[PDB]
Amino acid sequence: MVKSFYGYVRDAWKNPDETYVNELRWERLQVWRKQGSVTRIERPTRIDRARSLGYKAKQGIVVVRVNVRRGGLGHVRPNRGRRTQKMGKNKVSGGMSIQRIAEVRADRRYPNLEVLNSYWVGEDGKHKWFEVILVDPHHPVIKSDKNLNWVCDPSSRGRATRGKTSAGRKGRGMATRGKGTEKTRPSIRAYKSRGK
Amino acid sequence: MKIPKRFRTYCPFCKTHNEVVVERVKKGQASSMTHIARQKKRQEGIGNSGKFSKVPGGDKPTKRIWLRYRCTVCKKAHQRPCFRAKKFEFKE
RNA sequence: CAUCUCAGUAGGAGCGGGAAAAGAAAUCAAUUGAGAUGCCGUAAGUAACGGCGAGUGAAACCGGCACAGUUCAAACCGAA
RNA sequence: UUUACUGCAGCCUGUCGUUGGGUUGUGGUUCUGGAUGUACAGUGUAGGUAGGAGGCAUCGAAGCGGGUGCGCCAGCAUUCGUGGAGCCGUCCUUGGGACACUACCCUUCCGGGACUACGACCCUAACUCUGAGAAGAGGACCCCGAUAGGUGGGCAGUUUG
Ligand SMILES: [Mg+2]
Ligand SMILES: [Mg+2]
Ligand SMILES: [Mg+2]
Ligand SMILES: [Mg+2]
Ligand SMILES: [Mg+2]
Ligand SMILES: [Mg+2]
Ligand SMILES: [Zn+2]
Repeated sequence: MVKSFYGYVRDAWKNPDETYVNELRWERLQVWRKQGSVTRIERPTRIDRARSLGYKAKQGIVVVRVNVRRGGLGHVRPNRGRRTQKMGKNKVSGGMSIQRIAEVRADRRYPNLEVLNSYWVGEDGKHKWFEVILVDPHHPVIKSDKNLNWVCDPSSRGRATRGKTSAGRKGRGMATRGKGTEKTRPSIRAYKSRGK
Repeated sequence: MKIPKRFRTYCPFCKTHNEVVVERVKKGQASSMTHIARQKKRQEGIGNSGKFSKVPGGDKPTKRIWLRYRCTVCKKAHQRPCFRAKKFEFKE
């Protein structure tokens, strides 16, 4: 075979606990725990994942690592009347996935940019880590790029907040076609949120 | 009350009178793969379960003696509407 | 009345344009077919769910409106 | 309001994840040196069921020491030695199995080496607390996410014809 080195990065991250990525994980999680909520990094940790998701080594493209807590929707017990079906909240996880939470926090930290995509990069018993790719639609390098200048359109602003990323569309039930997508496409809101 | 273990009666299948042996019917264990069991597991969540949180009711003063009549020739059983007795034995 | 219903309604938070979302099948079919998405009609109060109670409740096929297709990641080249 | 019905928080506890490294104690994982297998008597230990008979040997076959596998201090294995012929059976030692050096996977054999689930101990290196820090104290526990059971008028949905 003649495989690119991106293929080797992909293979190393396929079963990370069985490769050298486990030791890198042990050393990296200390640094990542020391960091805050939204950290900018020079290069993606997993270059192949970022490149397949649309990352390019050019000006106006920013990669950030976001830290999100684990578990479901941390919910308060109601203090007024409920019918025993709406009283219980401990087992109620949300409908917003952890990856989309990370994407939206990254978007909040960078008001002038747009979230492109994100990928999983680690987790421990208390946190998950995602690296979020963001694009600067007002940078001339991005404006010239004909594979990215769609992000300069008026409908591309607030992508992550309106569920238009890959994770958002997965969360909206539009990751597939056909049966099961009766109440999901073209939108969750279009069917009175009965899908999902 | 006593009933004979074996007596001659009508076989609905062979369509004749043959000796038949009377056997008490034992209630079986409910399958966990029936639609009601699956529905109970599906309606299990947080809160009241509806009809699946009902406690079973009472009992009549005497239950019927559930009997099954198996023909000794064709080895097929049929069960008829049965009486209601406090104490039931087989006459041997 | 507790599942159910009221209803994903009311209300809340975020984003956001003249529209938005969806959108070019890891689809729907059925013995052999069609060919992105949206919206309308119909299927149909049917299938399905349901103290199988009260109620809730599709989609495809089909007829229309309008029609539109494509761009990356990689292989090969290596700053062109 | 409560030992009404049905739930929900809080709390207790198991399991999984977080979560690593060593030491032993528990099961077989996996297999080397032996096929170790034997009512009755044996020239002889069914050399696993067997082409129901047919190979080796002074260039090796024994009656012996605590008898190296084993065992009824017999006898197969040539071994530290010295003694100077073990057969195969159509005379089957009238068979629980009756027997040729012919790739033994198989009730043994304890180097059980190697991964493994439970438990006990230790280590620090994750992680936690203190400190501005050097560091100190804990430590794979606790916290935390999830799940399983309990307790639960703390709460809250009703019912109480
Ligand atoms: Mg923040
Ligand atoms: Mg659009
Ligand atoms: Mg799209
Ligand atoms: Mg509804
Ligand atoms: Mg009360
Ligand atoms: Mg009410
Ligand atoms: Zn009969």
